[PDB]
Amino acid sequence: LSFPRYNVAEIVIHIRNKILTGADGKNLTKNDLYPNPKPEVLHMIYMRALQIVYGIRLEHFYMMPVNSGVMYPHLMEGFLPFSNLVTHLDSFLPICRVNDFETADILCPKAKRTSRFLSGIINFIHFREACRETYMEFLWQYKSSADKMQQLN
Amino acid sequence: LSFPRYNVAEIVIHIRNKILTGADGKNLTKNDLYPNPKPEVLHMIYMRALQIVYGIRLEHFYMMPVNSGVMYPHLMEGFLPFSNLVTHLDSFLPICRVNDFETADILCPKAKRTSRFLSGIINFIHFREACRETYMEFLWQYKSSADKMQQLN
Amino acid sequence: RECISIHVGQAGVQIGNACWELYCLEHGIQPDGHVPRAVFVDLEPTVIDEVRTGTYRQLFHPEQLITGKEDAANNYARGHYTIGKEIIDLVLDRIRKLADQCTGLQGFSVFHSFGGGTGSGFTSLLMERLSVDYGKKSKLEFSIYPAPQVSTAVVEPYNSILTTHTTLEHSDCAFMVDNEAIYDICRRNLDIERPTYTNLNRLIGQIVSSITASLRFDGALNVDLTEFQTNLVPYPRGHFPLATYAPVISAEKAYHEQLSVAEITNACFEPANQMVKCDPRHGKYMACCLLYRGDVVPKDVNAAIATIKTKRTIQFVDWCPTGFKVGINYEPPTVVPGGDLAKVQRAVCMLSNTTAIAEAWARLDHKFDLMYAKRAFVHWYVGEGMEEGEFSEAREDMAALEKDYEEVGVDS
Amino acid sequence: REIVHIQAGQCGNQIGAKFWEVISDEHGIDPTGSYHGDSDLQLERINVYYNEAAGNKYVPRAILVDLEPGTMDSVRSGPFGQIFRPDNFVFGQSGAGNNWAKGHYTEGAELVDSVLDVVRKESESCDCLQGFQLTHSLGGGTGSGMGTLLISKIREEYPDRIMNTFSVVPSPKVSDTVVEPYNATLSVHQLVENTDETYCIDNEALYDICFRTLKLTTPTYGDLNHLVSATMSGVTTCLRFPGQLNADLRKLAVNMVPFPRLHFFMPGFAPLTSRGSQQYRALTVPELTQQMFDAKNMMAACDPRHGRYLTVAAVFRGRMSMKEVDEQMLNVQNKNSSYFVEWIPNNVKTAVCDIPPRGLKMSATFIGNSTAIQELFKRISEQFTAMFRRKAFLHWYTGEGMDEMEFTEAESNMNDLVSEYQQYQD
Amino acid sequence: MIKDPRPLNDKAFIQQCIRQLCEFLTENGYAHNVSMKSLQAPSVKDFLKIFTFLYGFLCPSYELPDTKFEEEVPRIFKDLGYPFALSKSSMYTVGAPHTWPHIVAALVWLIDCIKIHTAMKESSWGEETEDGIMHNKLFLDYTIKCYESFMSGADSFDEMNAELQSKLKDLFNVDAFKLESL
Amino acid sequence: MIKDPRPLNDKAFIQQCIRQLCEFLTENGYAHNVSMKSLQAPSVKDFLKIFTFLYGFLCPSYELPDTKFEEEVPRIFKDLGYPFALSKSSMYTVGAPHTWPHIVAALVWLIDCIKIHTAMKESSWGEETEDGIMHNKLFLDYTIKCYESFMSGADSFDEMNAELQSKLKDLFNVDAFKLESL
Ligand SMILES: CC(=O)O[C@H]1C(=O)[C@@]2(C)[C@H]([C@H](OC(=O)c3ccccc3)[C@]3(O)C[C@H](OC(=O)[C@H](O)[C@@H](NC(=O)c4ccccc4)c4ccccc4)C(C)=C1C3(C)C)[C@]1(OC(C)=O)CO[C@@H]1C[C@@H]2O
Ligand SMILES: Nc1nc2c(ncn2[C@@H]2O[C@H](COP(=O)(O)OP(=O)(O)OP(=O)(O)O)[C@@H](O)[C@H]2O)c(=O)[nH]1
Ligand SMILES: Nc1nc2c(ncn2[C@@H]2O[C@H](COP(=O)(O)OP(=O)(O)O)[C@@H](O)[C@H]2O)c(=O)[nH]1
Ligand SMILES: [Mg+2]
Ligand SMILES: [Zn+2]
Repeated sequence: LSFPRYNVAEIVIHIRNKILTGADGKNLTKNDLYPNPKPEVLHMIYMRALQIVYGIRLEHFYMMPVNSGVMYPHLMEGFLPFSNLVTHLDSFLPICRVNDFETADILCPKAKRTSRFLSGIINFIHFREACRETYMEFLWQYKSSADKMQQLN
Repeated sequence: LSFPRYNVAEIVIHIRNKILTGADGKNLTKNDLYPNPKPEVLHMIYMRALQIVYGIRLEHFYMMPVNSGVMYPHLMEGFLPFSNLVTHLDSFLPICRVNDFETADILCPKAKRTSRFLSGIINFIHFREACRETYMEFLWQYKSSADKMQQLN
Repeated sequence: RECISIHVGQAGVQIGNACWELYCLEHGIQPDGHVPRAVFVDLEPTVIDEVRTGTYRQLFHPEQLITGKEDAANNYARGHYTIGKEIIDLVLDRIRKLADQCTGLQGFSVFHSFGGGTGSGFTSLLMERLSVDYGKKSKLEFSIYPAPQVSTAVVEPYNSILTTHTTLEHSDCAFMVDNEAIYDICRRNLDIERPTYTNLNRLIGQIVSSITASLRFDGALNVDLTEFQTNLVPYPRGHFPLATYAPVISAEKAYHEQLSVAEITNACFEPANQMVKCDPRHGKYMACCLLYRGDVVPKDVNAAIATIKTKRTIQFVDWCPTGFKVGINYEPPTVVPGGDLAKVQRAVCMLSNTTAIAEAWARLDHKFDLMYAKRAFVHWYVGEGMEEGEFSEAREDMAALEKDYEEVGVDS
Repeated sequence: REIVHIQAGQCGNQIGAKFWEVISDEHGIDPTGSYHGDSDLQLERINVYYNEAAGNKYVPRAILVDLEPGTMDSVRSGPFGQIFRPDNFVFGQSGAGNNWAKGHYTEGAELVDSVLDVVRKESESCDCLQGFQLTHSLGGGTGSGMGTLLISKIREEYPDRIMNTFSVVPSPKVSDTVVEPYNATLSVHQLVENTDETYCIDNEALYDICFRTLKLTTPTYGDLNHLVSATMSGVTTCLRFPGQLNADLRKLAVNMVPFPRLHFFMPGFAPLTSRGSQQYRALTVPELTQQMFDAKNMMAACDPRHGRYLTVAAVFRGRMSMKEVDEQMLNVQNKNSSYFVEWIPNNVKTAVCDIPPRGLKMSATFIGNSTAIQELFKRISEQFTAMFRRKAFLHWYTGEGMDEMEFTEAESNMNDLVSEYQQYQD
Repeated sequence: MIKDPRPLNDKAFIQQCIRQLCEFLTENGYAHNVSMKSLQAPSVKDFLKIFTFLYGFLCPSYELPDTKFEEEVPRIFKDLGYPFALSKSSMYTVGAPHTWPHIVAALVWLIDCIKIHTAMKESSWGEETEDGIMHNKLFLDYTIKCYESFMSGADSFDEMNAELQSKLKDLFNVDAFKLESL
Repeated sequence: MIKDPRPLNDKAFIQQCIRQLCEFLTENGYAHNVSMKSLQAPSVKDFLKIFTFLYGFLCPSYELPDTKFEEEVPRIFKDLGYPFALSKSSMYTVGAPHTWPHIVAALVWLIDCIKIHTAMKESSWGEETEDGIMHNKLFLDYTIKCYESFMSGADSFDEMNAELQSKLKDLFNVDAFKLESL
């Protein structure tokens, strides 16, 4: 556990810039992340982050597993986003260099731990931007050479 | 974002000279472009600009897309000019060196941004005039040589 | 040992001036004697001013008289949220400044008028801020809930479905005295079509004297405030018993005064004498606290009650073997020198939780819907820091108060 | 608490003289004199309408707005006329033309700033402001136009304090003007969207109520005015008195307006018996509700019996039994369940002051919010169209810088206002 | 655009409107739960969430300013070309019995704008300019190309002129070994 | 999610609920003895042991804070997405006659969450990103790989770039001896 790159104030600015949008970001303030984080604010951030990186939509957070066998499916949709959110964060946070993520982090967030997580995400997000540039440059190079193919046949 | 060539006062004079006509230009004043721009004044300017450059008419701003499937077509004509205006400005402003144009620019204009846009248009308009001279000179040369053809056959 | 009191709302203040009157009257402490032990809150100055201009003028400290020159507003929202808020701090301060000065207190007898602006709203958060600052005490709120057909305010229910839901999770025992059902007593059991508010007040001003005053006063069968809530509430819902008095005979007309216990106790269960339009239409009692005062022989009681326990037509809840807290005091009642109260040498201020209110709440809830169903005066609250939430979500609240008062009874 | 009266136009002005003629006596304030008050209670709450300067000079805190000198110069040259501080007189020596447009857009619009100026000097007087009283007639320039502007500005300056409006809606049978529906429809429009309590009085609903409920054979204007002023005293000032159950503008507002339009009421006084004879004293109470709730006796033109009620506020002011009051109200609510709307379990808002009208034993102001007033805006709205259609005297408006879409606007608005009100009659 | 063609006081039409709104919200991932039931008399707070959502399809990432919505919402409907004025007082009571029919109607009209605007982002000529240009599609191509060069610091336009002459030879069969070979 | 679809005041349904709870506890090694009988009106102390057990399936090694359970338990049901509010006073009287039906119902709903969450730990795509990425599954692979290198102190990304180009040649048949052999 190194020190988080950013304190809460900086973290808000990076989330506004890179993760949240319009009203959502404008509403985001220090006091809903520290000293006690509003789990539903983190939910939105963690969810939007996943959407951006994995190209995934709100609808995907409402997928019901097939071998659940619950008696009232419609009564369970409040829980689905949590369950899915957790399943994906399991895969994503290790990428952002966070290995000790737990379900209680969503249900009952702690100030320091969640500021460590948001830094790791924000860091990774800055890096994939750098990679995007390199990637899109290669992509433009190959889909332009596939055009000079049909323009030559 | 460099600095706009012109401030609001100069911008009015260039719009009178090069874009608006008669009453329309005579009515145009600083205070309807700054500090809060009258969106319906900008609508007229942006529209006339497009007409001049693309050779397009008022009627073209009332074209209804075929796969819209609205229930009351006649109730929608107030919106059509906006939608079309936006679709064309998408293509035109990049030419005038403006890449960050957004729908809110028409619906809810800001002083500085719209003075940047009007400068870019006014600049381009001065340049195509210079090109017109060169072009019309070449055009006169070739349609005059196509005449010395039928005058020789 | 003590029990502070917070009279909120013009009414709770009028009733306050009254209950406060009866007091000194039976304690030999004229206009200017000791020092009260309560406070007065209102967002309309002119009313608390009446305590500042009229009788019992100097028996109070301009410190236990809180006012908000501003506006009352017969609307919960404004009184609770928006305006009422500004004063609360200050209000509390006294019930924290007056709560300190004492010696091991027991609670705060709150006096409010359910369907008002300063009475419903404000208190809502006053009792609210108390349940947290002194969860370790008694919160018996003495209310004057909405006349069954003779309401006043046009909105009344809005204000009373809202004071109930917000206070419910904060009170210990809520006493209830129905303004209209008290008139009947003034028409049928005292005869007078000229009942000034100043009378109903003398009445509750009586039934109340039987609660605190005399009880906190030595006797042959003392009953502490805690005692109540314990022997009186079967369940956490700030349960609301009903107040009833026995010798409500006229000090002019008839005169059979000498009505031995055996009589005055039977006169409590007949529905036409209970300061509440909740006639035991079916409501099974589930606990009664028979507070007697004056010359009473414990056997007389432990017999007069026995006779009752076997009248059956008085059906008590199932899960309740015996629900009769016999409270005996010494000093007989003390009637106003020349009002209209008989003046007997023994009385029975019996209060109780009756599955009856299943009604009263019902009939008051229904009211609400009708209007909410059309939003009626809703814009008056919204524009006062409330939302479709607080209403709809306080309606659902009472809903489970119609089921609660239904389940705890009618079933075995 | 406090309020600041507003005498817009001549009428609204003429009435000012009567509203203050009364109120003062109901507060022991002689011309320039002080408080001669027979009692000591008519003083602890005066502030609501005056200001402390000298020590014997409590000056009415109202505004006198008018574009016709002669008027205010008749009110200022007569009886109580010399109690208003000159600063109060916001005149407009211009041509007070009878055009709504001439007193709302062209002529009045100028005199406005010099008014708001004072309406602020008075508001920022002291203590806490409650609202402003507004008198005027919706059948003229300085009344409907300029006064309807005064409020549109007031309601932008303090969307918190209330706004009671006393309008003299154009009487039916005969119109004391010609464009009337023009000046009217245009002012009601402004009303339905700024003031939040309007008490509509009808010069002919008064005559009637004044020539048959007061065998009075020569009902001069002074009278009508006097009767009206009698009601507006029961309303405000009154409630600023003690009472077993007192209310105040807001209560009145927060109990009477189910839906934000603002809705207009119809005031009714209690003891309305002819002098000598009639002095029957049948005023135990059933006699007052008998009164107040009958058709005739409603200062409005329309008859309640022609449409349910949404709210009612019997603001009584004279020692009585909260029982014989609270009770009566009920039977009344049951004998007429028919018209009293149902989705409001207790339409009636019983209010009870203590001290009564100086010389009387028991009175009770009535403020009804009945759906019946639908059949009045209808009237007005009709007159408009029948003449708008031909643009009758429209050149006097447009020629004053108006719009052909302005008239359209108002009518519709106020016309829709009729619609809505029916949404409850059903 | 003057008199509303719509049956605003027909229950079925207002019910149809609510259905369209409900459907649209659900099918476009609106974050809060909605139902035919929940949309009969929405709170102002709800309406503003719904309006903000819909308008965001036109103005991405839009939030309404924190005060003066009663002025803003009507202004926006006006600037979008809504033929019918929405009053300031409508805005305070949007969910009210005689008001919601007008407002739901307005929202559904907005939804229709979204549809029009979304189709427009697929498919919806001027060969001569009104300042004397003939073959404007050729001139614009020329002019644009010159501008890019100019904007790159170029002083002359030989590449562009040369290309313009190539195309002008093809538009009127003419050169040198043609006009003088004759 | 608004009005409860469940027959909470049907004896059989509440009995069914108790059975499910009893079964679940017994079959998952709950340390204390339970029976249909012992679960008709549990003590608050019991309820808290049962709740703590169930919730521990979601939050491993969870213990409820030593005070303010009446606030905590409801908060947790809210944060888990339980459609129905559980009142503070419910919590003090969980086992009471008119209360247990709501609470047992809530516990069984929680058990259903556990089931959903356990299935989710087996099985339950996005090929394009909303910031302009095409073939996101290829980009993410590339990006992740670059990150590991970077996080190892690497300054350049030749290995990763080379591998990216291999895959881009296969995605659009194109190279050098193809584009110039023609
Ligand atoms: C000897 C005696 O008792 O005389 C009465 C009287 O005869 C009657 C007929 C009065 C009389 O009123 C009228 O004749 C009248 C004239 C024009 C318009 C309206 C009414 C009276 O003039 C009116 C006067 O009213 C008051 O004093 C109130 O305080 C009243 N004051 C004024 O209207 C007022 C008049 C002049 C100057 C200043 C104030 C009031 C009412 C409500 C709110 C505030 C004030 C009263 C009781 C009487 C007389 C003097 C004959 C009545 O009216 C009122 C408003 O009380 C008319 O029916 C009632 C019944 C009264 O018994
Ligand atoms: N017994 C009794 N009931 C009263 C008394 N005063 C008012 N009430 C009743 O209490 C309710 C009136 O509340 P209001 O006086 O309107 O208001 P408030 O509760 O004082 O507070 P505000 O609305 O802000 O003025 C009605 O139901 C009255 O019948 C009184 O002195 N005694
Ligand atoms: N009750 C009443 N109505 C009046 C008085 N004066 C004029 N009116 C009415 O007001 C209308 C005329 O408007 P007016 O007051 O002359 O307008 P303005 O003076 O130009 O603002 C007519 O319907 C009259 O009956 C009055 O003193 N009392
Ligand atoms: Mg009060
Ligand atoms: Zn006797």
